[PDB]
Amino acid sequence: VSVVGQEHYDVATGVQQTLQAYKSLQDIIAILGMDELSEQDKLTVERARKIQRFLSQPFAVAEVFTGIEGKLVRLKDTIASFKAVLEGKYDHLPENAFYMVGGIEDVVAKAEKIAA
Amino acid sequence: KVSLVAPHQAIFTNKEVSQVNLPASSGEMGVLANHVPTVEELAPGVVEVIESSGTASKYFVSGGFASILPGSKLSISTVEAHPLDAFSSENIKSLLAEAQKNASSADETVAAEAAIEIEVLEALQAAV
Amino acid sequence: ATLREIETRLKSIKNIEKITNTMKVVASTRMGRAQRAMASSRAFREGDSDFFATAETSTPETAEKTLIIAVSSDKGLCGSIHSQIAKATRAKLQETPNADVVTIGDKIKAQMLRTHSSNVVLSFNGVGKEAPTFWEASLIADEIRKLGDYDKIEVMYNKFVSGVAFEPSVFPSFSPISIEESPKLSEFELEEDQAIPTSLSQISLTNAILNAMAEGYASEISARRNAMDNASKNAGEMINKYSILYNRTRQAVITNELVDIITGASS
Amino acid sequence: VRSSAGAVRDAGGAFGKREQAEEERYFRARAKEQLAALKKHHE
Amino acid sequence: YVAVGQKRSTVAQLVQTLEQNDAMKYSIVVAATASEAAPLQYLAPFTACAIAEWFRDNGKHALIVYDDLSKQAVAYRQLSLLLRRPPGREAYPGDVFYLHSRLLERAAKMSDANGGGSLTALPVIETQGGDVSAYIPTNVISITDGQIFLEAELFYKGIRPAINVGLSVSRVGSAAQVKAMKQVAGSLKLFLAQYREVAAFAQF
Amino acid sequence: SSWQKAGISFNKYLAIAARTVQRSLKNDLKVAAEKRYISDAKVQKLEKVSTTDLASN
Repeated sequence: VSVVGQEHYDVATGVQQTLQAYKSLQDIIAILGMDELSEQDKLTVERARKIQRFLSQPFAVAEVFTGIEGKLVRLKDTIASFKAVLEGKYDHLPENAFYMVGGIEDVVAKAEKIAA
Repeated sequence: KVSLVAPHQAIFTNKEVSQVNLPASSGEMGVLANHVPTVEELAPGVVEVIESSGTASKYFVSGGFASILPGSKLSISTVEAHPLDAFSSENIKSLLAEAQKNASSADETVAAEAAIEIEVLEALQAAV
Repeated sequence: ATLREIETRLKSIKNIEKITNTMKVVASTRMGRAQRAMASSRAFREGDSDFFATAETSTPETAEKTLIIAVSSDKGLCGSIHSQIAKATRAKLQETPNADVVTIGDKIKAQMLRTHSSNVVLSFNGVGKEAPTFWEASLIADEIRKLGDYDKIEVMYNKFVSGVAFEPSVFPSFSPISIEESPKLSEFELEEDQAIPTSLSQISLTNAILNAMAEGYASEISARRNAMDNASKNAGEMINKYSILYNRTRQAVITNELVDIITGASS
Repeated sequence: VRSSAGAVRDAGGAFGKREQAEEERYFRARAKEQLAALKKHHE
Repeated sequence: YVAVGQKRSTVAQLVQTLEQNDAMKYSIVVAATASEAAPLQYLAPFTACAIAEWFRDNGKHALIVYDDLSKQAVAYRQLSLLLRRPPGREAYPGDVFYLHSRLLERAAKMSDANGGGSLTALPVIETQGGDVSAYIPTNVISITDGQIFLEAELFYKGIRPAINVGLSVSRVGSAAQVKAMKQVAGSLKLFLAQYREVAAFAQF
Repeated sequence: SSWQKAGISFNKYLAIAARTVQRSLKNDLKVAAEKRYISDAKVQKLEKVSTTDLASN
């Protein structure tokens, strides 16, 4: 928090806590299903799946292997997109709308063009 | 209101019925609305339950104990309860022919078990 | 604590972790099929035995001690399955130690013989392998060495209250003399000429034994999955500690072997 | 490590001694039933 | 074939089997038994690579088989210990990693401007007891572009030969293979990897 | 029938009628049904911790 600021330290600790809880709960989801959980555990498991694919953006030199364009997200755009998904502003979006995308503007354009 | 629960699955379970006719030990009794208390043994017959109109489901019960509670509740506890369309006519003749030849042919409980199997197979084959 | 001793201990601990992880995954698939048999046995126990609740059937005075039946399994590796079943039967036998015990497993008969060996009157082996059915419960009820000449007949088993833990419950079984002496037993139209009092106690013995065996098998399978997960987790911590000791021993063996060749070549 | 083919009996610890005692106890019980059946069916 | 470190009976049996199947007319045999000096066995890898490099520099292909890589490292350390030199790890000289990397880097595929030839290097690393992370085993696996592991447990079960699919891999991938065989090997790689992780459920 | 004269009670009479009705039905509909009429359990009466001969019918 003394090198990146108080805003960047809170977004990094929230994303690391949600990814660590979803990885340790993978052994219990395969033996008890996905509907045998509480209300807080069901909402955190849905947001952890979209957060793992949102950080994987397509590079500019890897356009011949995936087919998507290269996205170069800055430091200010990456911190604002991760804070809005953890607060509940993008809870109604799909899990495939954040894959192969970068920034908060790319997730809104890919979700509205997937259905219609 | 029926409670026809077997030892492997549930048929009636919830109270959503009207009339039910099950073969008991004495005669072919039939429960209506507010049935009286009667806990008689069920024989190997057909247990049909009329669902309001003509949507009756004929279930060939293997025999049990038809319990009638005082609060207009019928608990038909049977071992096996299958429909009439789940039986074959060719396979039913093989079991009845083998039980008739094995009756009064040996000793111990071999001849006594063949007499009960021949009577239950003849009643199910006549109701097709 | 050499290189050969650390490699044999690390390889043997790795094989035990793979066998414990594969047994836990196989126990989860068997728990799904056993859940349908346990749920179906609970609905039959509330419909077939519904006449005893409306008639208020209870026992009274003791008639030549009583009779106990401990339902369990014959295999181990299930945690505290045999310890909880033996502790529940030993607490109820303090006020009546003259009653007989009918063990239905090798695990329940081994713990009961070290405390009350004279109380064991029947022993049944081979029931904990496959799942319980109506054929196994009807054969043990007819050959219980006069089971209808007792006042109280208890069935000690393990009831699965949840999908992780369990508790040892008990269910009483009335005889033919106690079924006809109830309060509201004459409310229903029953045939007094045929077998009505004796047929109610004989049919209730096979139904209570099948429901207790189905609940005990599901509780033992659920407890075995928790013990297999704890054994696989404990094997992973021991393999991590052995890997740190093997890495330090490998670096020390290379330094000790190089120091011996450098000392002899410089002299 | 790798090559875990029979690493339990090759160690010689608690798991190695229990595996040899379990196999010897099961083979001793089966030999008594096979020897008794062969004596009664010798003719 | 560069037989280094083998006995006299092993070199005569391998040359007689290749002549009966019409395979010794276009195959070089570098005899280097262990009964000679340490200078002849250590220089067997450099002498065999120089004779096989004439075909790759003209327009043909070659394939060197250094059997074995473990015997060549013992011959180089014996001559260095007698020449009053300092040793290192596992009683080896300072240029232990450079002695095997210099002879393996010469077998490469040339371009079209050099002739279009290539040379294959098949060095056999004789391990101790299945430990692939040793002293001479780790140096040869890091310099080569792939390694074929062979376990002694899979050879006694029925797998001929014992080739572990989970331990052996190629750095070239599907770029140096036929197009007809690459269509069937793509679906077989995913089925073989999934069956190995779930092989413990075969007992139940 | 006359099951009161023998050693057949209500548990043995109900199991014999359910097994005969399942075998006389459809042969193709016998999935997950043959295990309910076949068991490998044994019974051995103990005395004093010795026991007698093990029986399994």
